[PDB]
Amino acid sequence: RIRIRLKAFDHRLIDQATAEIVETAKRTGAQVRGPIPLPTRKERFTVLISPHVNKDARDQYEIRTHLRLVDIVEPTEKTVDALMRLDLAAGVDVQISL
Amino acid sequence: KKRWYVVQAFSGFEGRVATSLREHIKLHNMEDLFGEVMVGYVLVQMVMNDASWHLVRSVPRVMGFIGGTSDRPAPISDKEVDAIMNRLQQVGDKPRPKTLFEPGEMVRVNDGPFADFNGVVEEVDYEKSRLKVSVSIFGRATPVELDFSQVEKA
Amino acid sequence: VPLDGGRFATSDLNDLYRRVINRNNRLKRLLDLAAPDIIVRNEKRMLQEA
Amino acid sequence: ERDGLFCARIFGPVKDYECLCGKYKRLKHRGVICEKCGVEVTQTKVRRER
DNA sequence: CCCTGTCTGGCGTCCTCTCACCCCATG
DNA sequence: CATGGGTGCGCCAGACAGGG
Repeated sequence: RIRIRLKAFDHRLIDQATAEIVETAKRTGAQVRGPIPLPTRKERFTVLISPHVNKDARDQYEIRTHLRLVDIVEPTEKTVDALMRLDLAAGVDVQISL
Repeated sequence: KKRWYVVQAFSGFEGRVATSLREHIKLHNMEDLFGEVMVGYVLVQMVMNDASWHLVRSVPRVMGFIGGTSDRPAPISDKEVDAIMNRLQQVGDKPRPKTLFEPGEMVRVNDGPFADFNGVVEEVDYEKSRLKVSVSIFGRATPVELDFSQVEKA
Repeated sequence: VPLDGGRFATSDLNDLYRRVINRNNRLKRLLDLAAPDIIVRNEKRMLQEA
Repeated sequence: ERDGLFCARIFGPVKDYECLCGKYKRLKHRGVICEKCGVEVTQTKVRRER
């Protein structure tokens, strides 16, 4: 009933953090849809490295941001507070749309 | 000419009082002395003879008329009778939850688990009657949808 | 507090306060959409007696 | 009741230092209004004087 | 106004020990 | 399931009429 869309840069972190966000829900709400991954946005910035001439030495960079969905089933007040108010993992965005 | 009067019944048996009143009229056949019966108070179109007064108070589960005195009870001092019907109909049709959370306006939450929290309405939906406002939970503004009445304009 | 069975044996003051609040809510409703004088005189009189 | 003869915000929490249900189940923040429901955060005899 | 009759209120011992039973009713 | 509305006590005493 409530879309839980959460974003973070590390994949071993965003996917660790999705294990407890349903463990704090299935303990009380006892019904979640399931962990849905989403296609990651890879932003590339390839740019020069020398402070002058030699525009042939560049270094390819990439910042990968990931997205996960769990889309919890039950809108019972107990479950609502156990997710909305209880947000964990600093450095991990989580945004909810009921 | 038949003027209106107010009858008090045992509150809860009011439809049965109205039916028994119509039946007592058609028993004691004073048909020219009663016009209607409107529905804890029962409105009666009536005239005032002491016979019809004893008739209405001999109807069962009826306490008595409500007026200035019990000798000559009082017709209808309309002060807000029309206002009653008007406001009842208006509310029944629809309420008046003025879109409190407007696009780009801070709001206040007093309902659900987000009660006692403030936030801003990033998006508004007048068609869906829902305001998109996020409430700083553990610092993280938790974008949640609240109704106009569920939140107050800040 | 309830009794052995479980039904709550309620005090008399809760009946008195609950009556006064029921009548006061009815009288406020008889101030918004409201109703004629005889109605609000009986309503305020029932509140006075309550 | 939410706001009845036996309220939470108007008087106090039934349980000692417990706000209401899921809020404050230890001894650190005695006073915060439970985000879920309007309620005071005090002892058990606080309602007897209020 | 000065006495006379009426009308309502206020009150009547202290400790204990069991028992029984606490709002229908219903569209 | 919500809510909604008897007729056996007797004295004292002072306030309220009621004559007087």
